[PDB]
Amino acid sequence: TNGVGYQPYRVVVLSFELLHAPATVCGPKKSTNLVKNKCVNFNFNGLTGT
Amino acid sequence: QDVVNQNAQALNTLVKQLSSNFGAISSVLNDILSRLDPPEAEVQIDRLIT
Repeated sequence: TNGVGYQPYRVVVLSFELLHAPATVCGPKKSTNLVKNKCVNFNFNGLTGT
Repeated sequence: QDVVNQNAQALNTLVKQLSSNFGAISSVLNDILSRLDPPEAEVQIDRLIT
């Protein structure tokens, strides 16, 4: 019966760490095969660049 | 030799000036562009650009 201000809110803090270390948790990409000796634009494990 | 090294120091410092955040949250442009939405990323981009 309590008011809105006193209801229980379930809370979850999702503390990532975005950093150098080898990533272990990330999104569902297709992860295609590479190409070599011809310059491409990669999303090479989140280090997107050409 | 002195003018050669003095010019080289100028160029080397110019290059090394990239690493600085200038108050942004990152230094490499693709990452600040790759983990922030446009309306939020634009201000960080502007600080780094200036």
